Order: sequence, then structure tokens, then C-alpha cells
Amino acid sequence: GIQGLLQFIKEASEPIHVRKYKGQVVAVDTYCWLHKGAIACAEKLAKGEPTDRYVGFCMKFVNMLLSHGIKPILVFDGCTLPSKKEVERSRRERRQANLLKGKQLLREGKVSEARECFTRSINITHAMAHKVIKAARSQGVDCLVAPYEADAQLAYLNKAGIVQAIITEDSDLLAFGCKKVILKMDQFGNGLEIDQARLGMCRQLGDVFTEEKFRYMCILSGCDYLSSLRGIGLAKACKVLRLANNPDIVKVIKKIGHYLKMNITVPEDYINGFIRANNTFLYQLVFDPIKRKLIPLNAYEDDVDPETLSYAGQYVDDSIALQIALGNKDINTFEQIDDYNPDTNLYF
DNA sequence: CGCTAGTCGAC
DNA sequence: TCGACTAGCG
Ligand code: NA
Repeated sequence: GIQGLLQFIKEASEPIHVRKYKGQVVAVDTYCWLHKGAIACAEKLAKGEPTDRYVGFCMKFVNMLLSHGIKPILVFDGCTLPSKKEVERSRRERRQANLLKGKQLLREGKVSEARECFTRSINITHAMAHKVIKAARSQGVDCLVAPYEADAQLAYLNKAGIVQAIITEDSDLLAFGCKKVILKMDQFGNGLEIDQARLGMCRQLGDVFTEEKFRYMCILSGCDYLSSLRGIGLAKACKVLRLANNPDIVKVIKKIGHYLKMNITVPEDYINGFIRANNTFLYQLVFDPIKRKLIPLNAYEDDVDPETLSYAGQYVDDSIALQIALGNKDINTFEQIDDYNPDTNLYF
């Protein structure tokens, strides 16, 4: 998503061990463990052969967290945002290409090419994720499938005070306003923690350590919701937001030529895309597990009409969102593939 | 030379 | 493929 973010604010990082969060709750972006565990199963998953290695791989980290008296909440990605469905189609298409090519290379003889094609065509299905869910629930670990992107859901869990930290490899969590993010954690619990409050330890940020300005910077530098203007990265965006002190971000973006001491004419499409990206960071749908219902990541302000935020996620019935969050309902087909009932401690 | 982004290198 | 590294842009 946001390239070079970690290195840009590395001064706010600190090497920790997760035993720090003993007796507390930590949410997990399970996609990193799942992906790192599916790497080994590449050849065997490509051939459609039964695998459980990635399951035990995730259960390594889970049992590790449990051994240090930590309550982990495994969070999974859900439906793809309407604006990214085409990109998803492209990804699956390319993975299919490398899959078939991997088969042809398997028939030719070269095993290196075939396996390297298989590891570059890994498709984390929902069946695998559900296997991880069952394996985790058998150990008493709560699971949660996000309505859409897992990042937003995790960010909500942290903001709601449900969890104290987020384990992930995606630094984009910082743009979602996460307080504590644990990156690069190994199987033993050694990680690199970034705290929002420590953002001020980054001199190059200046006064851009507030959530809003930090978000603006991250978006302007280039994110998954909106590609940056040509020649604009973290340093340029940060400099622009430092030299400017106007709450109206749009007018600031329009005067991006002034702050960069040149002649820049910003397209209106990029402005609308910026508004949509910001609104997606702010109000993307997530699942409240306490009230058991769909809510925006942050409460709607006075200058936003919820009916115009279809790109940030579409509402469905709360019981449907519940069945999805439990992993009982398939994301794509909406078929009930499981009948787990939490009522028979995340869902009070 | 600061900085972005194309490309290297591990998976 | 994807994050890190640095060639080369401005
Ligand atoms: Na950029």
C-alpha cells in the first residue's frame, strides 16, 4: 500500500517482546501468518492436494501468544471493495496464469520454475482461512471475518479499546489511525512495535503527527485507494502538509505547485479520488462484535452523506454480517458453509 | 544531493 | 510476488 512508510517513521519504532501484553488482548492480521504458511504448501496447494501445514504454522504463533498469557483475536479479510474488484480479478487471473505455466513447467521437467511459479501464484482461499478458524476455535481462540478489508476491522478493534495492539506486516494500519502496531514478529514473539504517540519522535514529520494530517500524508504519498501524483512520495507530501496550515485539504492539494515551488495543475479526478480515499480510510464498513452490527470505522461527521459512500462498503442485514463475521457464510457465494454459534466471549 | 520509484533479491 | 535497495530523476 503505502511504500516506505516504516522507514520514514522508524524513529517511532521499538523492539519488543509480546509478553509485554501479558493478560491483555491483541488482534492479528492473520493474512501474514496464512501467507507465510502457504508458501511451503505452494506445490501441494497448486496440485489441489490436501494440506494442513499452514494451519499448524498459524497455530505456532497462536500457541506462542497463548503461552505468554495473551488473548489473541484472529481477523480475516472479507468482501473486496467495489473499487478493487477489477484489481482482484487481475490478481486471480495472473495467479491462474502462473498456475497453468507451473503445470506446463511441471510437465517439462524443471521443478524450480514450477515451484517458483506456484509460490508466486498462491491464492489464499476462504476455505484455508476457515480451516485456520476452526483450528483456532478448537483452542478457544476468537476469530472474526471482516466485512471488507481486515485493516479497517483491526483499526476499529484497536480504536474501540477491544484490543491493545495489532500484529501485522502491513504498515497501512498506521494510516487507519491505529495506536499500537506490532510488525515483523517471529515465531518466538520478538517484534518491532510502533506507537502512534511516538510519532513525534520523527523530526522530519514536523507537526504532521496528528491522525488527520498523517492520513493526508499517507494518501498523498500514494496508497491502494489512490496512486500518487508523479514525483510525489512521503517526503514531498509531508513537506506540503508542513508548509500548509489550512484545514481545507482540497485547496492545499490545489496549491501543491506553490508548496513545491513549481507549476502544478492538479486534475479534478485526483481531487475526487482523494476525497474517496480519505472517506474510505475514515468510514469503511467494519463489524462491531459487541453490538453485533455493521458500523463505519469512524462515526460520520457533519460534512458527509453516508449514501454517497458505496465505495467504502455497502450495508447488509446485521444477521448476515454476523454470519459472515463468524465465518459461517461464504464471502463470494453467500452460502451457509458452517453453523458455529457463539451464544452456545468476544460476542457479549 | 534529496527524493522517488524502478528493480533487485528472498520467498 | 513484494518489500527492500539504490540507480537515476529533478
Ligand atoms: Na508516490
